[PDB]
Amino acid sequence: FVELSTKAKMPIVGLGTWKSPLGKVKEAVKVAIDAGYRHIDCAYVYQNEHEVGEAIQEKIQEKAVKREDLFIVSKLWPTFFERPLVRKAFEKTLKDLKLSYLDVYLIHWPQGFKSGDDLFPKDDKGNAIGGKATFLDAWEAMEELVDEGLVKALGVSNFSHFQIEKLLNKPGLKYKPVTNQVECHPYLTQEKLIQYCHSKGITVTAYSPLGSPDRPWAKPEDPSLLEDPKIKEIAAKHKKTAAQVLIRFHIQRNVIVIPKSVTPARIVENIQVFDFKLSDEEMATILSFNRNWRACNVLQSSHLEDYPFNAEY
Ligand SMILES: NC(=O)c1ccc[n+]([C@@H]2O[C@H](COP(=O)([O-])OP(=O)(O)OC[C@H]3O[C@@H](n4cnc5c(N)ncnc54)[C@H](OP(=O)(O)O)[C@@H]3O)[C@@H](O)[C@H]2O)c1
Ligand SMILES: C[C@@]12CCC[C@@H]1[C@@H]1C[C@H](O)C3=C[C@@H](O)CC[C@]3(C)[C@H]1CC2
Repeated sequence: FVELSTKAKMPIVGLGTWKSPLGKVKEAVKVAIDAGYRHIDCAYVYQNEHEVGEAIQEKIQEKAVKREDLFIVSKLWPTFFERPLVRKAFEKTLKDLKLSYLDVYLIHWPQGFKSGDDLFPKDDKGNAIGGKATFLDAWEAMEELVDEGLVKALGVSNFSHFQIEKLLNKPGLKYKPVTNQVECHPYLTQEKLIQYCHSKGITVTAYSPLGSPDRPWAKPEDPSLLEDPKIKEIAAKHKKTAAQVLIRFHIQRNVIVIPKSVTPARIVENIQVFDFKLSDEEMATILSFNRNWRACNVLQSSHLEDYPFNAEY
């Protein structure tokens, strides 16, 4: 755990659930809990939260864990920023998860998108279609949720310092963002954005810590952290896997990390990261692999407002 401005305890390692398929995700979450995971990262857009919910309700009753020891996170999709929709999204998420409250609710992407069914609505240009409500509007609706004891804190994802500044400077702000969940690994180090978020008492949660291989768009030329020779060199030095090393890198930097898996053996491997330490040389070396490479760069909505990736941090 990394303590939040809330004086609350987010576990430093959690299980990611994007692309975890129906039928394998329940068991993945069950295994996760037995192996000691308590933080689980979820999203409405993942279309598997109900199955994640089944896993949690079981272990709960089964007495393998207590709900206050769990830390469950979900996100709000940009096509749902309009106030009545923020609440419909949330209730679906909450109900699927079979929870009475979320520990953190995040805005998934900063730019609001045209409402409807297309999760990614575009023009016959391929470009995305903006909507009426902004993320500020969404935050207001989200703030209501914390007042009712249904969410315990709020956070953002895929926000640049600019978006965070815009949010912290909002009139009437009732609730501050606890974390900024972004892509982070040795190819995308994120030094400035982390510096910035820490200087504001906002934690950083690193997504795609392993390089997201299984992302659909993966091209074979694309860099590959899991088979990086120099990463595997350092892993071997510690009788550990490359995945282990990639995960531990964040922890040593005070950054929360959430690797994804539905393979039981790997789910277990990915948390045996509290029994070894990378040296200073090893961090410095791994830090110097930065390439400003992003595995999740599919949206490309540079034309719309508040596009996070164009900025330096
Ligand atoms: N806020 C956001 O926008 C956002 C974006 C992206 C991701 N995320 C979150 O962060 C998590 C990040 O992961 P990702 O799925 O995007 O990428 P990732 O964790 O970096 O990659 C997952 C891949 O690694 C494989 N894998 C897992 N553990 C392994 C190990 N020990 N050895 C070898 N291979 C291993 C998995 O395969 P198996 O599953 O088959 O084991 C899966 O194919 C997500 O699941 C999601 O919860 C959030
Ligand atoms: C094609 C979609 C529409 C359905 C969801 C798809 C993916 C889902 C993914 O979680 C994601 C997260 C954020 O980094 C935003 C970008 C992607 C890559 C996203 C692009 C749009």
